[PDB]
Amino acid sequence: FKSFFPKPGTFFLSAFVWALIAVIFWQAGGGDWVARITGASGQIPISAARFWSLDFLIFYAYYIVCVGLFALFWFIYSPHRWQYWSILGTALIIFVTWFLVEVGVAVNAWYAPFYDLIQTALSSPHKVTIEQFYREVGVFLGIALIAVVISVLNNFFVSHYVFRWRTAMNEYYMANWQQLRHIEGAAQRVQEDTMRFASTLENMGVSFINAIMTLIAFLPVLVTLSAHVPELPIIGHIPYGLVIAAIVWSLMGTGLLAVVGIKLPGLEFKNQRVEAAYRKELVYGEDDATRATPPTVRELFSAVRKNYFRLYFHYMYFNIARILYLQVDNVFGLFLLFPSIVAGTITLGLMTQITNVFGQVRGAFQYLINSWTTLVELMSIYKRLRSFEHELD
Amino acid sequence: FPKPGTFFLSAFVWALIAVIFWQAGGGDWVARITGASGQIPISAARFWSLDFLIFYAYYIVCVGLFALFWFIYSPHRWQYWSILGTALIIFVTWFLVEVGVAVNAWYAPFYDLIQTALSSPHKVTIEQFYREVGVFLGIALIAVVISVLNNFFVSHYVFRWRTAMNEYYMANWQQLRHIEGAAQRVQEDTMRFASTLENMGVSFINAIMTLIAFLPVLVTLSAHVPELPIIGHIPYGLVIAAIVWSLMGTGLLAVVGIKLPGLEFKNQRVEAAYRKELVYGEDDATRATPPTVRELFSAVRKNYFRLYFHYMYFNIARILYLQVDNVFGLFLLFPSIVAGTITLGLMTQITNVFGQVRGAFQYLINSWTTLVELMSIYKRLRSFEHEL
Amino acid sequence: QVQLVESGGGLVQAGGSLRLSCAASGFPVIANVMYWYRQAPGKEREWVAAIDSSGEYAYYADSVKGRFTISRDNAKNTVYLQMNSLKPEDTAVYYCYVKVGSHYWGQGTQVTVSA
Amino acid sequence: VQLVESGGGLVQAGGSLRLSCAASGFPVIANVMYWYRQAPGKEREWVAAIDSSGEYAYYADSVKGRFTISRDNAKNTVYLQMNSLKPEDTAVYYCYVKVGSHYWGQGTQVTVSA
Repeated sequence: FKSFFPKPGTFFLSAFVWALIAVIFWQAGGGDWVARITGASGQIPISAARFWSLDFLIFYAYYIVCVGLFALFWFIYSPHRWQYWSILGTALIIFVTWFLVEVGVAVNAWYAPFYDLIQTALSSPHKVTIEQFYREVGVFLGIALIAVVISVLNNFFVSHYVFRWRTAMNEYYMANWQQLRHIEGAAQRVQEDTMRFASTLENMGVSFINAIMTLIAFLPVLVTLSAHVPELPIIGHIPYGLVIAAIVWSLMGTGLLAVVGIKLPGLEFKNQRVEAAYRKELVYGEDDATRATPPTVRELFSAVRKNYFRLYFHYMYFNIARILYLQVDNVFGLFLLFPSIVAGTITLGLMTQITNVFGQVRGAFQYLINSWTTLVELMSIYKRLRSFEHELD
Repeated sequence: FPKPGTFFLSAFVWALIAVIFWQAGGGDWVARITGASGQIPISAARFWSLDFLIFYAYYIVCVGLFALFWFIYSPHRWQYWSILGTALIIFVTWFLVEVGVAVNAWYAPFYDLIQTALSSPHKVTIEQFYREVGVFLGIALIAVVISVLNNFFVSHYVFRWRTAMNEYYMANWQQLRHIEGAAQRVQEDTMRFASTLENMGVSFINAIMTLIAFLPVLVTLSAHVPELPIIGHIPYGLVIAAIVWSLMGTGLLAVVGIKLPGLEFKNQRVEAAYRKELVYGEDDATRATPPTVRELFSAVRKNYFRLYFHYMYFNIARILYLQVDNVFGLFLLFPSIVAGTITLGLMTQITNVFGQVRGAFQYLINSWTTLVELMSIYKRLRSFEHEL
Repeated sequence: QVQLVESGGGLVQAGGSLRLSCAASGFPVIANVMYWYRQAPGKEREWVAAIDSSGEYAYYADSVKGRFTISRDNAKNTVYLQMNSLKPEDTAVYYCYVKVGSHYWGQGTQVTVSA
Repeated sequence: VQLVESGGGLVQAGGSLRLSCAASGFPVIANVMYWYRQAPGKEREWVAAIDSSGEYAYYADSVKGRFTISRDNAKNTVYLQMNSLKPEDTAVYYCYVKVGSHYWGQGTQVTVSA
């Protein structure tokens, strides 16, 4: 952290404070003054002309200004070698993640008129000419193409950024090689754990930020779509029933998976430990010629076997929970809309848009849990690096 | 695995013979002598009744004959895990494919009902919407159960593989201790090889089964799509266009990504050289000289930057293909939507078939993520055992 | 059981306002959500508005948002629909719907609007 | 292209009939001919479609296996032989082509009484 970023304990807290201040100045009483003096209107299109409209251009300028002020403050406070990759690069990565979230929002918004047109066409044969079906696709290819470009550039920057992190660590570690040569495993912390830590931490930060942005972006969409769903099944009418039910279902699924999966990281760590002990005994037997006796290896492999079998048994409960949640899903977004379908309050486009919102929020949570899967590995790498650097400090 | 070179070839020959016999007069003859009709339901009640029961019995009989032949030919200690266990894994993969087929078939009446309900308000009572869901859950629960059992058995099966060769390597430890890195090859590479090979075999078999299962479903759905958008009428146009699009995407990805495995291998080579120099510098003073480490890390820099550049082209191809495939299924159906030949249910079923077939073709490309690792692990194990 | 009588006939000039009623008789409807539908001449029935039991929450169709105002009075067991400036498109027959065990459709009322 | 359809009439239940779509304008040999029907007081429905050559015929899921559509590309006509007429198979039958623009023909009233 100290090798790549500026003073990190202050750095991340100041970044969060500045982000909160900027959000409170923008998404509140004073973020519309720029549009008032510029003439940004507010009726953004549904095609790919949103991303260079006056509102989006104004937001881009505001983000550039805020990041410039933050970067200037951190450049004058304490200059750093990698200050153009840790401060500006991270800001660019966050902005591109937000831009991809907004591209997804644009596609979700486009799903409504397209499926309204599909319903109109299927209502009566040859009521809708095929040309009106091409233009709609001509709209989607306008948006998706942008998501084709930026994302490709994003994966290009992130990787490079990640590699710089390694350099920032590596150029430090090999700068103290003489004072840090004696520590066991030094040949692996500098080589492998460096890239592993950098890549995993960067990916996890992106995952967390992406999930937060997806929720923030798709809560208002669900709130404004809930005006067409005046009755949930069984329970009847509930104020803001659609968004409340979606949030409750998502957090209930995540909490259920967490509760059934609290012992899984512990069992994973236990089996890793016993397998490491097996490897250590094998290493001793490599040259001692009397250590890896049949009784010792038999006992060690029995321990490995039972510690794997326990994990295989608990993952069965976790799989039951996860698969049941994923199969009850995909018919839950429609389950909430069944009374609206019956009563004819929503069209095909609104139904598809709501289902897409639910699916994208669920996918964000699943990607977050995918990160939580390798949380154990990242914690192991960080503890290894901290122990490795501890004696030198 | 008794004599794997002969074992796998004999398994494939027996599978081909059994498939040929079943997809012939024998398959209909069993139903005729049994009293089965091609009236397979759409609920979960299709996973029993004579139409599926006769196939279950036929699979049991054929696998039993194969297992008896291989038990009498050359007994092996893990014959109840390598012969019967693999057969069970293959059967469960086929069963999950058939569950997916059942769900795809259920998508048609459900969305026909949805279209009917949306046509006029309060034309379809809400009870008719519960029963349809009451059907889907009936299928889904089975996919919930079997899969959970599958991920169990597979796992145990994989571990048995690790035990098997670990009962052999450590049985020759005295004459195999001298090899460099034997600890890693006995402890670490064993799980990696077993798990990777089993996962790749399962993915390949699953892709083949998905294609075999969803080609007839897409052929019988092509009677309602009489005209493709631009090229006009083409006989069996829907299935031909889907196959061509899927294989064209797979070929584009596998042509833009021919140099990716080579660049990856170069990356592992330079990283290994870096780690080897660090190891030599561990218990030394003249090694890890700053010139040497600087040159090695410059090589690492270049070899990672080349891969980062080529993956940009590969990612352009992959992302563009995915974005276009997000709407290609509907693009192929636009004239049918306009002319009113298909309903909402048929359109959704066709889109689902397209997605599943795309996943089937995509398994082959997705295996290339760890194909390099599996090949390296097998090379390491072969070199390790060869010196014995 | 529950019978819905709808007053407030139409035959009004374009660009005006009109109040529609759904006086309900029979079983109490204090704890139900009442819908207002419309049927265009030679077309299918369309959703127009929906009102909760308390009357606090009102939902409107995407084509009549900001012009129609649905309110509830749980003293005469009635739901009212106030219609602001009316386009010629709003020339239909308005129905009132409430589900109490079974569906309940009221008799339609002409709201004929001439441009 | 002006599609003139002359196959209408009154047929009792469980009978057979033949409908024609004799064209008169631009020659339609490279076009897929469509046969639609409109039920009394309902929306138009797809019934059949035939390729350029009378080889590939597509039928609606409700009239599959009963109606038979064929081509006669020497008189520029498409024929629909409809048999096993259920009482629900009463409608006005239309013939459709697309030659630059959509061309519909005057419908023939097919009536069946149970």
